[PDB]
Amino acid sequence: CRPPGQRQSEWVDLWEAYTYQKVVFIKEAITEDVANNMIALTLYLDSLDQKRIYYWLNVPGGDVVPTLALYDTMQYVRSKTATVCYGLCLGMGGFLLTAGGEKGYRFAMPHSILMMHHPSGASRGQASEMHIESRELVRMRDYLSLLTSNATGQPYDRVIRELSRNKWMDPKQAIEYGMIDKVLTTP
Amino acid sequence: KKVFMIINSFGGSVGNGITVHDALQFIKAGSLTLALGVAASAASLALAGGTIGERYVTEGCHTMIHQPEGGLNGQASDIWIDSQEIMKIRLDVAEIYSLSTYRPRHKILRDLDRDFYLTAMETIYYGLADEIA
Amino acid sequence: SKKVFMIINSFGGSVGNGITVHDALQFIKAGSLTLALGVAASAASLALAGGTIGERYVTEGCHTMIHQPEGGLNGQASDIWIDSQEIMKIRLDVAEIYSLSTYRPRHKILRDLDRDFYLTAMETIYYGLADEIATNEVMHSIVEMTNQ
Amino acid sequence: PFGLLLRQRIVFLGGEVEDFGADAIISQLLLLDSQDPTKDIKIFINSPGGSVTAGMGIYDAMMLCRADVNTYCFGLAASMGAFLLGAGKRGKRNSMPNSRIMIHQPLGGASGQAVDIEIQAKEIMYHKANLNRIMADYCQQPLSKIEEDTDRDRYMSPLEAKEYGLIDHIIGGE
Amino acid sequence: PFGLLLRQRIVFLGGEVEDFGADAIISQLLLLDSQDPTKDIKIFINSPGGSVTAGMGIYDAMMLCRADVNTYCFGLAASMGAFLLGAGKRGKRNSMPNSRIMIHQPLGGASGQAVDIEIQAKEIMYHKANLNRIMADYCQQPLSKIEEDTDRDRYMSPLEAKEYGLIDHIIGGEEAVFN
Amino acid sequence: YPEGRPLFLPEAERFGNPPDLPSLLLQQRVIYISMPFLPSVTELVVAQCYYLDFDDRNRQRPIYVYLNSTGCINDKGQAISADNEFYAIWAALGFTRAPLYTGVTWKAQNQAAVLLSAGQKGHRYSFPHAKISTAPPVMNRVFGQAVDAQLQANELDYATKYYAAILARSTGKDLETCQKQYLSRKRYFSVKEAYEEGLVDKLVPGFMLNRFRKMQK
Amino acid sequence: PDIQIGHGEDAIEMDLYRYLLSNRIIFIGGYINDKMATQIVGSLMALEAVDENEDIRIYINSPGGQPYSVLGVVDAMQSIKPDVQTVALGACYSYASLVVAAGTKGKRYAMKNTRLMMTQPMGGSQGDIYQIKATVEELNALYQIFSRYYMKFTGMNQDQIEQATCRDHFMTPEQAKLEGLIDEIIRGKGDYTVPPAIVRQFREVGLVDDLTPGPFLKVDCN
Amino acid sequence: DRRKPPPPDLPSLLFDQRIVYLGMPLVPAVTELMVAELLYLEKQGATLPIEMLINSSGTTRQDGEILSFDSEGVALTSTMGFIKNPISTVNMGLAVGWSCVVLSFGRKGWRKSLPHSLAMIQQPRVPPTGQRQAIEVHIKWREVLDYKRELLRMFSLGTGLPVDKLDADMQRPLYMRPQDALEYGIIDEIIEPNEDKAEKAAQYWIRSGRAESEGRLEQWQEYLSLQEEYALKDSFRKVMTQDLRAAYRDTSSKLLKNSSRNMEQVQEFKERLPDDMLTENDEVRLPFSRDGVKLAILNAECYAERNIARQVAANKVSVPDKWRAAYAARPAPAAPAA
Amino acid sequence: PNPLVIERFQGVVSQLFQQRIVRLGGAVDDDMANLLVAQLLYLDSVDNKRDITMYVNSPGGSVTAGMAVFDTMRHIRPDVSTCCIGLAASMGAFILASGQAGKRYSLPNSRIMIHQPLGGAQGQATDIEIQANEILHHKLTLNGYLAQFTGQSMETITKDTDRDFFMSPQEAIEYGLVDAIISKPQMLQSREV
Amino acid sequence: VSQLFQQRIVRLGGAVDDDMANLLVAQLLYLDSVDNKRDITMYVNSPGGSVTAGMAVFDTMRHIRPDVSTCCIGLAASMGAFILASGQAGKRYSLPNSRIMIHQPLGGAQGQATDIEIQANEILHHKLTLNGYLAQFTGQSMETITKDTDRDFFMSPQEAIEYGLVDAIISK
Repeated sequence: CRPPGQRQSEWVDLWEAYTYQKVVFIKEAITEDVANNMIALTLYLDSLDQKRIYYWLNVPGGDVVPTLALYDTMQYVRSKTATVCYGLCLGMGGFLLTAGGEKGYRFAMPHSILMMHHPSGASRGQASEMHIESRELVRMRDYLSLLTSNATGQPYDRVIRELSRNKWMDPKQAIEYGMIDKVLTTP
Repeated sequence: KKVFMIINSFGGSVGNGITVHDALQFIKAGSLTLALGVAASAASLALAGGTIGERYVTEGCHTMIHQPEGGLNGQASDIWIDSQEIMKIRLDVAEIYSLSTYRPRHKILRDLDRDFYLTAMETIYYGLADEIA
Repeated sequence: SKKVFMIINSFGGSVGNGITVHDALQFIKAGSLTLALGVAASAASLALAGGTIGERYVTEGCHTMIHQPEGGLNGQASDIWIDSQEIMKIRLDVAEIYSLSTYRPRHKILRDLDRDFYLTAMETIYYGLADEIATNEVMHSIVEMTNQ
Repeated sequence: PFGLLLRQRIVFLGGEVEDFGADAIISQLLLLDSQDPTKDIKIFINSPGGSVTAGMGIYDAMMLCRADVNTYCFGLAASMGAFLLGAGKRGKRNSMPNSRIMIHQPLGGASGQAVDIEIQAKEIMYHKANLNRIMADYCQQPLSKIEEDTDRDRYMSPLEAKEYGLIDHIIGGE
Repeated sequence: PFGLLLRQRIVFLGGEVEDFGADAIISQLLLLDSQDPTKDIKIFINSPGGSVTAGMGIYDAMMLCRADVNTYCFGLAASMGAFLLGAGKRGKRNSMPNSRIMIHQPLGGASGQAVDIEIQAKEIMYHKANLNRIMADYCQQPLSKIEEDTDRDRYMSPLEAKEYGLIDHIIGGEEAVFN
Repeated sequence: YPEGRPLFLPEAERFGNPPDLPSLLLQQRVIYISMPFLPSVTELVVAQCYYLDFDDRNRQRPIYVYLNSTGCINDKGQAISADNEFYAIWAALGFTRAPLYTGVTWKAQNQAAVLLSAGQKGHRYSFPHAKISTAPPVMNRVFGQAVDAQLQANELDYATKYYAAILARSTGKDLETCQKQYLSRKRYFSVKEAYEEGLVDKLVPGFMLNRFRKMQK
Repeated sequence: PDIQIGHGEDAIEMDLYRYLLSNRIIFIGGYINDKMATQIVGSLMALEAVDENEDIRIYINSPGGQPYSVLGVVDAMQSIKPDVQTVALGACYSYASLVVAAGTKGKRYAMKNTRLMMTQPMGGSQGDIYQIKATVEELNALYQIFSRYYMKFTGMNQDQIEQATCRDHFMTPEQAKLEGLIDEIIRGKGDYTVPPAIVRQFREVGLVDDLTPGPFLKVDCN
Repeated sequence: DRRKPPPPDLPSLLFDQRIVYLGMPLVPAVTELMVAELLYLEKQGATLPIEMLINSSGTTRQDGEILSFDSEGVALTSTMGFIKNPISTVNMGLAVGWSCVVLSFGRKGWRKSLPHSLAMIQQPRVPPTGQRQAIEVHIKWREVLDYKRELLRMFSLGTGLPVDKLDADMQRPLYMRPQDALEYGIIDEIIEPNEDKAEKAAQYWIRSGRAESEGRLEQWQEYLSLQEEYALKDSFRKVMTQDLRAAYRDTSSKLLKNSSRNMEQVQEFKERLPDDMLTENDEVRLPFSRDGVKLAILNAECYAERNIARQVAANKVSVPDKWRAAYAARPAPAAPAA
Repeated sequence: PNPLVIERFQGVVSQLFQQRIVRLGGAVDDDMANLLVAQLLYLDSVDNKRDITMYVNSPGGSVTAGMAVFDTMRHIRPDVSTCCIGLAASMGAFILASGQAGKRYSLPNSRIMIHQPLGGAQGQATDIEIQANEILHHKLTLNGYLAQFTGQSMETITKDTDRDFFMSPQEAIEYGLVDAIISKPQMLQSREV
Repeated sequence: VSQLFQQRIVRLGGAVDDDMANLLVAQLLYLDSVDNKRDITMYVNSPGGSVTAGMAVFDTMRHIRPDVSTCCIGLAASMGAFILASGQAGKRYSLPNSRIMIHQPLGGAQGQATDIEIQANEILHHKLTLNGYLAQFTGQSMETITKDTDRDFFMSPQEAIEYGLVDAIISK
């Protein structure tokens, strides 16, 4: 998916060409690097003007802190946000799918595969260090569960019990569960 | 005006084949899909994703069809959950093949079981392709 | 520029590439002036002997080392045998090319490819792989040709 | 430890069947054949399997003996523990109640030119046919049924194995 | 078989000489001395070198022994085996007709702050002087010539060494000495 | 199609400054040799020489050759490349017309020291704490009979006599003398010792120390 | 699956190789490095100390050796009292090759299907010109020593050794017996099969042709 | 002419003249690039020709390290079948495996090669499976077999040779110089060097006086002398062999056997007379070597130093001290010792 | 492997050796061949008449070490009867072929593979010729010996061993590699029919 | 080692670690259990070691009943040198060609400002303790010994005789 596609007058790269139209393709699992690039892109796109930012996600997973940073940047910008799911949204990608446009602007392709699970993490040290890290990670689970529950409309206690293991969904299950809002078809 | 997809892919993850199949169906003007040499599973899905009536295979080309693969790791219940999704993937791939070949879905599931090879003419007859170059 | 100047300084390379460059240089209609700076190993010695005869220059401080093809090969006894016969045929190809470039008999060339063989400027010109010492005026004129 | 049990005519077929391991088991079997012709040899099996050539070598040393060769299962008997477990004297194949017996078509590989591939595939098809015949001979099942079951990794408990014919006794009964 | 030879007061020093190898040989020589004080020891040296520290340990052990300690080099004696071979009792050093004897300086290095670098240069220079001083005494050659020779990377036949003062006899009567 | 002629500084001052630094130095007729004499440096220097003697109108504008390389031998004294890379550079720098000024920034060692000496008399520069050193040529480990090692010894003796010839022409000494003093053992020169022996001639022009400037202020 | 030894099973049951060495048999396997040379010289001298007049038998199946270790071993072989009787097995590759020639003349043997080899001393030059001159002198001294030993044992001319050592020279027992490296070939129960090299030597003197190759291995495909 | 600028680099410069340069091991990137360029060159016109230069080592390094697969070549060759404008394929250097099929797959009569280029063909190999099951080994072999058959069919369309002959030849590496490739069917022409170049080279060697005196004549004389000497030595070896066979026939003319009657019996009714079969059962006749050449004069050589033998007669009873358990070996009328 | 497995196997190896049963297991490298030559020489010294039984179970091995074992088999006094169990492949198959004529056996379910030597030639063209002559000499010698053992012809053998040629012991008998199959009677299962 | 061990010979060879120190300590305690009077001799050849293991060996040497005579063979370097200097007075021997080195402790640290400062002042504690013990063993003052241990101090056996580390030489 490299070839620069022609723009208004010149040859510009495919992903830069997309962002010229506010479209932000996220295609890699969210590591520090991709998250920083997408946070920067979101901030600059909101800088140009305020129309709307569509995020097309193919995320197969990712790390928790960078994903929450990207979420907070999406919420901070003036322009609204819509998230479409081309391919699949797993874990923190399935959390980003519930990060933009609560009012009926989450779409998914018909065979997109959706998955949510409680955020992972790992850290060791002293005893007290493990206390501090464990308390922080429990705070993180609770925050992401509050966000998931207020995004989908499911009870907080239900979400806690559901996401402890992996949770997989077809787009029909995702509409019925409240994860997304519409499924893209030929139109 | 019609996406003309030349296919020559010895392999790939089946989920990516599904994703490319969905991307193909997304655009409304038809898609031509010409396979050269080989079209394995992730590309066999792409080949079956072209416009019925406009999917071509070459005399030398061979089509691979197989069930998805996966590695799992974790507790017993994690393994159970992950097995359930791989089964969902295999069922979806059988459904896509059924839509393109108009053949019993259970029969297509039986044929997916192990690695399945089709010559160009068997690709035509099965239904993944329509004509020979 | 009805001449193609080809400047040589390279410590080796597979001999098949030297054969390819030799054949190409002998195929094009336009002349060729091949200059050696410093060294010209196996493939570079083939490329140096490949230029137009009479315009194969070599500096005072250049060395030309020609060695027989060296190969490596694994497999069954028949595969070792067949690859062996091919490597001998390549050695004969290289000996014949040097024999025709330098006018020495193939048997004195083959005797010399028995072992790695270093030649100085006078030794290289005497032997026949190059034709003239490269003095400053030579590519004074070469640069002037590229400019005129 | 183990030697003390070998003094009681017991051979532990434990760990992956390998060239060295199978050579050791065969040597122990030949020696226990020479020492006394008519005393039972007991083979204890706890192994995830191994090479087909090693497994059939152990099977041959087992069949050559003039002594009844009891077999026992401790835990797992997979793909060559199971074949060699059923290859014990009929009526004298035992198993621990909670032990897993997997039936499995032979594993083989192939690398190199198309002729090397063809030769390796021909050898593996020979081994598959041979093993199917032997397993159907001592399980007293049709060859077709053995083909279907060995198609994929089939795990049985000693009850499923006993009705399917691999074992003859279950040491805890039920 | 080495047990019988150790009973016969024959000690083998073969292969690279190292710290632990030295400690073992030192102990064997001390045992042979404390058991029997009047019967000579024979040490066979086929060694491509060693550590200066371990080599000087073995040399001290050899010079302590009341029982005259002969040496018999076979094959190689390279820059530290050669010194020990030259440290046998005068008149009782032997070599094979075609052994190769090398005399040469040690290597070294240092790193970090060049204080330790100057200290290592001083220690390598000490090793040079120490070895050369005793080499000059037993070779019976001027210390200047020994200092110059211990610089030059070179093997010598036992005939050249026997002339040079290192060894004293060649086992073979110089009938198989080949150049 | 049309023959695109590279236009040079007298007429290219109207096209602006070059984009990056190496293009700047090439335009200033400075050939900065900052990296050991690898085949890459040889290729690049040969091309720079070919471009510089290509269309100079007067070709008297000198070519500057600043050195920060240990030549064809690695830092730990074992050859990293061969002596033929030096010959190719040296030969190339000779097929030009302009006087060849050379300078040392920090290190000119083992081949770059010879190439340093090989500049114009009166125009070899160094930084006042440059370290210069001359060592015998070194081959890399190859395997064979006594004949192969003898062939390598012959090649290395050609290289040694070559360097001794250049150093004799530069330092103005007896040829075998220059072989004995420089190439016989790895010897170090400060800037003053190197100037004493003809290795260098001057500091870089305009070099004025900081407290010296202060006390002239 | 490293190795598994018998014992011989006397009242002691010691290692098999200790038993064979006690019965005066020395095995040489693998490269004759310094440890192997030390072990062989120690074995030779222990066997000498036990009995200085009875034959020692040495079996040589080794792919080479360090040249100095081989020279030490050959010096020890020539400097001991008993008859040393060397049987070559498997391979003896050039430095080990001298070890086969160094048995008591009349008692050097090779098994019917061994592969002897003769090569110039291979070493390797690196570094300054004086290190390379040192390597040249080392390899010339080794060439002289091994050439002189081959002359001493086989009686060949230094010219003949020059041709027989200019390149890796693989020999059967038959070339070795013609040249003088070995004295008798240990055959089977009447095995006289002619190896391919000897068949080629037949073809070079006109004894057999392409039409009438005789009952010898077909070397028409070379 | 200003409107189209000069091409930025060399691949654009060549491809601008419809020269598809295949010079890399046939990896998926190379195959994709080749397909894109061939489709684009058909797009610009399907009557203009395409000059494809092939200096490539197929789908695997010459070392034998598999690097793509047997289907990248199928893609490239089926592509060349798909494009309909004429393709002239010139072999440069190396054309191995699939890169040989591509060389033989151009327009017939237009496939060429440089005078020293080498075209090798062998059988595909696959990377190690990694201990799969039995059915997966069978299925992998069926995959490899189908792709080998594809290679054979395309190589049969190229050369002209049956599938079975090509399969037999492929089992081992088959190396072909342009004379051999031209014989076999791979190529049609060989690109001879320029004639004016070669003529000028010969004239320069003559006129300059370098070919005569630089040491050339002494060693060309040495070469011819060595050739003549070795030819004569081989003739002497042949003479030795023929005299050995003549001695065998001299000592075999003393025979009494009925097995010749059996050899008469076994042969057909037509060959009741000696009537050979125009095959490698070919009896070369030495005895009719009455050359009688009075021109080939013996040189001034002295064989009169050979001794005078005892002049033994074979008509004795004395026998060599041997062992034979047969007692049918009766003494012959001419050999009472038999 | 586990040290206790090694110690148990060395004990049973000593017992078998007591019973005059040497064994060739695993790839026949130089170390195994030196060991097996030593064992054969010892067994010759102990008794010059009784048979030696040589257990072949090998996947391959070096040509040179295999020929060391083979010459020692054909030189010693006692007849070395080679018996194959499991897999005699590519040099244990040659060793099995070379057992005393009429005394080479194989259990029914074994595999015999005979092929030509592998190897490698490296270096300049002349070194590759020398090394190709070494490999071709080994191939010709082994094929000549297989022709001698099996009663076949040199050309049939050379055609059969071009690639890997796996054989059951029945096919081996019918070929000439093995002379008998070792097996005890089973109970012939009566079928209802 | 056993062949030496029955001769009441304890080998401190090679750079010390905790495993080597455990072996030395076990040997010394067993040998004190065997015979509390008849002497132990101990060959020193070591380029250094961890300070704690050397301290363990030094204390085990001190409080057992037999005198642990220390004979230096080859080399003794800054931690084996301290051990050599700690043999029973009058019974610290050297070989005539051995060398003796003294130099400061070594070791790394990682962690917060607090933790690595704690590692710093434990290294200061090691330095103080070693200097005090060396002052006890040689007779020179804290200042000369601290200057000596400050920088790599290579010494000859004779100098060590008049500098107090050794008691005699075995030229005997």
